[PDB]
Amino acid sequence: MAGRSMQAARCPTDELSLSNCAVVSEKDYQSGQHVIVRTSPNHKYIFTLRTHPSVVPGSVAFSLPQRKWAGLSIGQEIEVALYSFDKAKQCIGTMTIEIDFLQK
Amino acid sequence: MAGRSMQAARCPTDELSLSNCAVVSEKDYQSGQHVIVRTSPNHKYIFTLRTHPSVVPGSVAFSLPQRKWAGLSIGQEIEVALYSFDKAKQCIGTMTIEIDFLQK
Repeated sequence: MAGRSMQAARCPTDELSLSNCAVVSEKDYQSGQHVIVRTSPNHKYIFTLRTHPSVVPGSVAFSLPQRKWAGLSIGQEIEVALYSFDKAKQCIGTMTIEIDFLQK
Repeated sequence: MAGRSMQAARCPTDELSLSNCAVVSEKDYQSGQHVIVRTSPNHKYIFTLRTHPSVVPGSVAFSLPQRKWAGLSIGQEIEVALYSFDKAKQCIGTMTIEIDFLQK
């Protein structure tokens, strides 16, 4: 709840990368859980955790897009804390997304 | 039925590749049978079987187009399970195919 420090990993499967869900071990978190990843007092990013057996306990595997967005490097220290979304207001009704071809 | 692990292989004959059916051995299965192949927890691809004596037992030979379609490589361990079509609903009546020159 309050958070725990641990090591980043590499995304096991491509489908997990496509889901925009940080890959976690089954002993650490559960699927459908939203958490906040902190790399510094002003580097916070909220992800959705998806369980995959391959992920080692005490580590979250992030895909290349997620790592690039959050500036995460494999093997680095990061804190993960359970995040409870304020659904009453933070629920997204409409969102704008700029889309491009990922590979040119 | 319950699923057996095995390793992929290369399609022996050009005619088998054209027939677009996973090339297997008569010991492993029988001609006309149908399979589903798992490569990951969420990676499943459906194939049709065709028996050829050249296939070594415990191995299935897939053509290059099929391997590129299902993301299968030669030298990878994957699971195969016999699948039964639900003819009451799964019969195909009309299929839209986009056709291009295979070799320019």
